[PDB]
Amino acid sequence: SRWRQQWSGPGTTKRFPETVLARCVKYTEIHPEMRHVDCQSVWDAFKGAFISKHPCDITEEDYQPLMKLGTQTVPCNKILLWSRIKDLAHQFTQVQRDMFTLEDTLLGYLADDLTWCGEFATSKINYQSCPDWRKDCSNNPVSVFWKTVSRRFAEAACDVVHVMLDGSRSKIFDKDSTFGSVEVHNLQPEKVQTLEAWVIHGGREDSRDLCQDPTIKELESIISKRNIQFSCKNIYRPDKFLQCVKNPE
Ligand SMILES: NC(=O)c1ccc[n+]([C@@H]2S[C@H](COP(=O)(O)OP(=O)(O)OC[C@H]3O[C@@H](n4cnc5c(N)ncnc54)[C@H](O)[C@@H]3O)[C@@H](O)[C@H]2O)c1
Repeated sequence: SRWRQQWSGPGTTKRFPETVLARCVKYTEIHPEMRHVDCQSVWDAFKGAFISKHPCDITEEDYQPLMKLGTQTVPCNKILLWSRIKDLAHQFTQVQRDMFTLEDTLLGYLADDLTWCGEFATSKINYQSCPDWRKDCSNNPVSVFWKTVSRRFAEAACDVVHVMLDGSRSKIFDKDSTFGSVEVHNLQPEKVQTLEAWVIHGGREDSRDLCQDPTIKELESIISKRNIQFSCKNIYRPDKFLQCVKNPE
């Protein structure tokens, strides 16, 4: 458009509509329980959330239509959260197939690793640039999507929730993360009894107990205040943790 400003973030991912549709079909092919879903309606509601809208004023209410159509019941006691250890978290749920990350749900599978935005009063997707959360604005279509769906996934969890955390990082638990700033605060104390952390070892540092780390202690404190118990395990050898998950016989 004639009035469209430059943003600092990458533009909408190449072939976005077509990638979303193909993913919706693919997901429902592999997951027979979701075949009631009309993928054209799914796309049309996703689109309705952000096109013709200034992409610094996107709200949770904008995505409500998408949320309704994406309604999915996962077994609430088989939930895996994670923070900066994507590869191992999803390798885990590929093998232990009764456990679920957000990206194993429909809505999460669709949006995984994609960028998108539009512009006020146009029907056009902006392929040139999109708002960066830091340099531009926080209420952008991508950020608002993930905080909305991450809240609802956490709200649905029950009994024992597991979180996988990256032990090679400087801040093993990080307040400024989806886990740290959305999910820990929206687990329901009525439904959830325990949050169990799995700290995955790697990188340079020599082998020590990482459940004694200052960020883990901070985490323990944050969740205790919410009246939910905390547990923590070291996973020293990720290599052999998958081997005995995938072949316990
Ligand atoms: N808001 C988002 O941009 C976003 C994007 C993708 C996924 N998610 C949420 S975060 C949650 C787990 O991640 P986290 O707890 O570490 O939260 P985060 O905000 O630190 O990470 C989210 C995203 O940041 C992105 N990112 C991380 N590091 C970099 C980086 N160094 N350069 C560019 N992008 C980066 C990457 O796409 C990652 O998936 C995941 O399951 C989803 O529910 C949020």
